[PDB]
Amino acid sequence: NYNGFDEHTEARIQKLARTLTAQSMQDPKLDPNSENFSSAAWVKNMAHLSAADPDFYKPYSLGCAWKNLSASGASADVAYQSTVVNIPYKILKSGLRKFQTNTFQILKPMDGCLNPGELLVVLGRPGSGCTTLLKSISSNTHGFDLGADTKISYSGYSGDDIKKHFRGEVVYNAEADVHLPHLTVFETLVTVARLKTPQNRIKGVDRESYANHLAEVAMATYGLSHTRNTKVGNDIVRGVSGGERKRVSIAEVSICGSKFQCWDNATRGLDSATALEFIRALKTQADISNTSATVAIYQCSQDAYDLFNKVCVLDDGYQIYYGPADKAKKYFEDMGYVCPSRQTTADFLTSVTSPSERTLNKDMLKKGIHIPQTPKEMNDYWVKSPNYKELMKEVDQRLLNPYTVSYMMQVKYLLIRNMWRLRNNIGFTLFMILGNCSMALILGSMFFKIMKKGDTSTFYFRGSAMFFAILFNAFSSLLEIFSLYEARPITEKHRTYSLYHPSADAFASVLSEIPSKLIIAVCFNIIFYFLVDFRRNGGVFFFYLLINIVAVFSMSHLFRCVGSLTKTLSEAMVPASMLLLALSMYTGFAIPKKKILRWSKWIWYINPLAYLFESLLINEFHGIKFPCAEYVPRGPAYANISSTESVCTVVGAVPGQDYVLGDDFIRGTYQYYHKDKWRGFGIGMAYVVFFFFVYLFLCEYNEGAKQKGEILVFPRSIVKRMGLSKSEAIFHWRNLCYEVQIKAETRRILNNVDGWVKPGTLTALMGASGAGKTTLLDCLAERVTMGVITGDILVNGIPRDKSFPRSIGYCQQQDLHLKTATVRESLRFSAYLRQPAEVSIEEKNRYVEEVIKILEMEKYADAVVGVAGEGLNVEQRKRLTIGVELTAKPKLLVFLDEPTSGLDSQTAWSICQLMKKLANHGQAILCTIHQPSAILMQEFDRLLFMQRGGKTVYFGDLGEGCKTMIDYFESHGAHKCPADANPAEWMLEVVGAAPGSHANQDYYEVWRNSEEYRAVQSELDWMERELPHEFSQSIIYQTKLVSIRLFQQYWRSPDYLWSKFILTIFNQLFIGFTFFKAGTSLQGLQNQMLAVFMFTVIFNPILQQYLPSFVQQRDLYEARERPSRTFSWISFIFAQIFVEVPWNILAGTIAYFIYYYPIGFYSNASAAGQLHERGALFWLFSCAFYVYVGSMGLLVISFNQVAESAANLASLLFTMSLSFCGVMTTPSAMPRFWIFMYRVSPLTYFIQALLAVGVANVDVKCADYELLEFTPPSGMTCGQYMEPYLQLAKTGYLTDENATDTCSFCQISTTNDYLANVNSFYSERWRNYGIFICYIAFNYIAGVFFYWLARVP
Ligand SMILES: CCNc1cc2oc3c/c(=[NH+]/CC)c(C)cc-3c(-c3ccccc3C(=O)OCC)c2cc1C
Ligand SMILES: Nc1ncnc2c1ncn2[C@@H]1O[C@H](COP(=O)(O)OP(=O)(O)OP(=O)(O)O)[C@@H](O)[C@H]1O
Ligand SMILES: Nc1ncnc2c1ncn2[C@@H]1O[C@H](COP(=O)(O)OP(=O)(O)O)[C@@H](O)[C@H]1O
Repeated sequence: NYNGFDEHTEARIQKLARTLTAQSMQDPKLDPNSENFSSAAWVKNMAHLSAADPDFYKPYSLGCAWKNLSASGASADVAYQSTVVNIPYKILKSGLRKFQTNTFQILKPMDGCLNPGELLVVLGRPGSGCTTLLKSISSNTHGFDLGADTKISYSGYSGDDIKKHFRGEVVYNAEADVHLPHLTVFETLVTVARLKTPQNRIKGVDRESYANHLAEVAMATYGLSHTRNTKVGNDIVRGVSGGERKRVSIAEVSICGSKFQCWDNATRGLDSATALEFIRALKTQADISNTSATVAIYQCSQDAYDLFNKVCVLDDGYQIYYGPADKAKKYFEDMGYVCPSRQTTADFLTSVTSPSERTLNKDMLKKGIHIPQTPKEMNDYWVKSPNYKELMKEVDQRLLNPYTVSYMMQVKYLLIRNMWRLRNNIGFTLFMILGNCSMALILGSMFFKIMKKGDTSTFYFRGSAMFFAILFNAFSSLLEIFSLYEARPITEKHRTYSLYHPSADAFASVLSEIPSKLIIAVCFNIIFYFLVDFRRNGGVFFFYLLINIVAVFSMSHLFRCVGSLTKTLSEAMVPASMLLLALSMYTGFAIPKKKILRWSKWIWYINPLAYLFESLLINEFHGIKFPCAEYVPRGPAYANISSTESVCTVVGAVPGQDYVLGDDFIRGTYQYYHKDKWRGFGIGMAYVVFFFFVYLFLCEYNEGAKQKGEILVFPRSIVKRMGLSKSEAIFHWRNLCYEVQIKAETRRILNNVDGWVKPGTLTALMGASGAGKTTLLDCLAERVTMGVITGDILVNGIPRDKSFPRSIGYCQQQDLHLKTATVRESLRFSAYLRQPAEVSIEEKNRYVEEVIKILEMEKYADAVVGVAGEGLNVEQRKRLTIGVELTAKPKLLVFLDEPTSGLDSQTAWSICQLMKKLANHGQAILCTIHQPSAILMQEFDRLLFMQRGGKTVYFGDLGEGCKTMIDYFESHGAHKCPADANPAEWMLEVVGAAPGSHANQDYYEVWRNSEEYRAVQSELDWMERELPHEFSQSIIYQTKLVSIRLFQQYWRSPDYLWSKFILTIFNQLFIGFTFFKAGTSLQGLQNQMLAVFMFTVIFNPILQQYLPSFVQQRDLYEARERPSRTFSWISFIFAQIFVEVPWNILAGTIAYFIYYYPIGFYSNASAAGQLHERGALFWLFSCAFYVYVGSMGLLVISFNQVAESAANLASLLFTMSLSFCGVMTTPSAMPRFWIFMYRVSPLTYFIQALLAVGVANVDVKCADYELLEFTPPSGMTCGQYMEPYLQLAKTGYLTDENATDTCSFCQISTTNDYLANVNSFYSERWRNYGIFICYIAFNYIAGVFFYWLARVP
């Protein structure tokens, strides 16, 4: 707990000062080693000496003073919802509107002043202009225009002046907790301290020592010393508590020396005590650093409100009161309103703007005095009031009258921060190193055998192995983008106040990866170059390693540039995928430099991997003579021969040689010359430097964040034009208990709890944070699974049956709804599945209308749920959550879990009024409540109060003004409740659960021996004696509804489907037109094989695009639809399959149409008289491949919790299948060990059948450079000479059978014989299609089974 400079922090800071001065040694008000030393004086001295630099003309304090302040923004006229068939027109129309308006007055003219050292609380309802005010007075007016008449003076500096120079002296913080999760608090603060040390003006203490001291003083000042070595953490990574996480942000901004601050949503997610601690830390900062801060907060506690000097009250953008906080209540009570005795002043000030909550002073109405009731009237009254006159006197007088450390020091400190990040998340990096090591091991094992012999038979495999090496080194840096994106928001924060250049952060990020990149390169290349058995000369190996280093750095920088240009990784997925495809395909192995068409030769020329692969091949092949493997004239008939009458069967061969000079081979096949060896290094370094500079430039300037108004979406079909059943049984539980084995052997969470809820009564379930409130709801609702429950939970005196979980309604704290659905659609979806089967759908529609009317959401019934930022706000989402359960016609109860938590006071009161209205209708509502205000407590009929450990302390009708509860407690020793104390908080103090932990006695035992307890027992006995199909719809109907909703999600998810289809179109079109009519040359055939190979590499991105949709569906299901018994997991998974398949089939059809024909497989099929059959079968394979990618995505996500891990697993399996599919290395060339992997991978059968269909049953046309030349023996034509050989190796054709001086030979006559070498056959095509479909079926079935295992309980 934090108490804002109690003597403990003073002693801690005195110890720190003694340590600093003693370390240096190795006026009496300030000498730590003496008496009279004052810790406040010490911190104040440091804060002054931080801003006392002779070169700095910054102020010692800033205080804003504005008048006429008015802001406005372009009206956000509600716009229709984006859908796959509508987003193109939407983009076109938006582009036209930008190519070629009304306004909304966000804030009407306001005035105010805030001297240094003061704290201002801005009070207003949501949408009242609080955030806009904080952005205006902090000069963050991006997204809206500021009035032409506004005047803002920061103690003399115009807002323009602080924007130009002193930015960071005025700081606006939307959320406090934006931190690197994996740094400890001390590291997070020491990096900031280092970046702020005035590097020229410290003597006697080393700069690291001073930075450490300043970080420790910041921690002690804000009560964080106990978290020195704790990880800062996150909502998903364990670390310091939320309050400590926000006080870390306060300490950080304190170190950075901002003199003016704003905190828009400071206390979001904090309970009363923790929010008070945060405000107290802010007050301590104001006292010490003399900063002025402004906080916009809801549910402001009276204790917290006591700390603010000034208050600002808004409603509809009008200012109603500005001035001292303690005068606000009296000012409004003079206005004509009255504060209920127990109402905290902040709630009074905020409610005075809410007509259904205010209370007009009846006396002042009898006098006929007008009491303003609408915001304009209140603002006019304030303008008239003497408070405004006095405020303007103060304002008018005040309107009458870049980085601390050099660039390289910023780089150094940010690099150290990055290394700390790595050494705290080191597990990921270790798995990362091991992944590359293992992939190198596997690939090298795959090439080990064939490469070993070294004959000319290994040329294609040398090419393929070097292609793998260059790819797996160049792209082994791409998973640093995760860290890049994670760091970007904190870089933006640290830019909002001048701490370092964003270029310094980018440069630190680049330099921090060098260790990992070098280690990966060394390990991978050492393992690979040895297994693959490239040249063992040391110099060539080191040149190879150098080229790989240049490749990895080049790609790292190129894709950092892309990452910098996108909001998230998902948005970069598409262009990054295009870049990967272009670079990998045009590296010079898939299609040699000779065969690249004129339309895309420039791609080779600008591709760095092309030049680097050139250098690698020149290095590998240059100057080495590979002994010839096999000759054309061959066999016993050719035992005796002259050397020149034979030739080696490879490109660079010359007749009569026993070897082929690898340089000749590469010159013939790729046209790389030894003179170009060092071109690769030069171009690679040129690219590396250029893209490094462009990365710095982009990170320096292209960033920002813009404000936009909350909007409702109202799908286009709407924009074209634009009775609740009573509870019937009494639910009572007796002697309830619950134990779980997790934290301790037989640990009780509930202890003999008992009670009941009757129809038409709203029951409050209260307790401290924890205390088994939600646990009691989960047990009563039979929503809990683990542990053992004991005791009675009876309905109408009878044990709850198997229909009970359906008969009740349970509104969870988290309002989770399918974002793409609409409010009306969501309610109708809930009604259809859960209401009794025999109810006609028109009646379900009418009941949904009744429910919509009751919740008074009719004005936005058609809106899209969306998300927090766009769509329904918190109140609307809560109302939708309640409606969804009301539409299930819960026969028995309605369980609510903290409906009023996370809301403001006025929205909370609105929700409580809705709950009481429902109870009046007849509903039996049991709802957990947290820190309710005394006014809300007047709504609940009964109160079940539970002490820590699930130990009931009270259960009774709290009656009027909580008098019954107060009386029960006071009669039993509790100290009298003050007439102005909140009964909820007071009772929480009586039992000792609230801080100040001590109780006059164990009140659990007082209850157990109370008279109320025996009365409850008698009533429970009478309830015991008053006693006189797991799913509603069948599985087929549930599947129908769920699949329809999932379709409506794909539709209306234009980003996903358009990314999928544009990626398909671009990738496959690029493949098809890179190999445009490749022809049937010997190289053309393997080029087409590699084209079919590249057709498959689209797998990863289109799987990763799909996974988020499944995760979005699955979260909603498992979190609300499953416990509610809305539908069975069977329907969920069948919908996931049935909806994903059709879109994959459509994408496959598009891919076929744009790939099969451009590349020319159609002409090959036509030449064979098989156009229709082969075209149809290729279309079937494309559709099957896309369906298979979908099925693999489903399989991997069926048990992986997060999408990233599922994507990684799918990528690894696809990599194995692709590597061992038998084209990068033929099956007979693999080690006998890997034949299982070759046989099992689906891509063997896919690729073999696809290539067979593409190029089977036609003739080969060997180009000039491919023909084999040799001289026929004396006195016989080549026609006669080659006949003996030609009859045994029964294929091949001489270009001239009657030549006698020399003849050219083609060793493949027809493409079928070539395909036989690749092991692909035409007669197998249909069997392969069947096998591939079997793979899809197994993927889907295994996915279903693994979802059943992993996820179903
Ligand atoms: C848009 C970028 N696309 C991708 C880039 C990737 O780069 C990777 C770089 C790596 N090096 C460290 C940074 C490591 C270890 C794995 C990587 C994977 C990967 C992860 C798991 C299994 C296989 C692979 C994989 O295929 O890796 C091929 C290099 C990976 C995956 C995708 C989709
Ligand atoms: N360009 C714009 N920028 C900001 N708000 C706008 C704009 N156009 C219209 N508005 C509307 O003006 C109102 C201003 O309220 P604002 O959000 O600033 O205060 P608030 O809602 O109390 O702040 P917070 O959202 O942090 O609680 C909002 O309802 C918003 O929808
Ligand atoms: N592993 C666990 N899983 C679920 N609940 C647990 C576990 N360990 C302890 N608990 C119990 O969960 C309770 C916290 O939930 P609860 O108090 O119902 O939430 P809330 O107070 O927000 O309604 C604690 O009382 C604690 O005894």
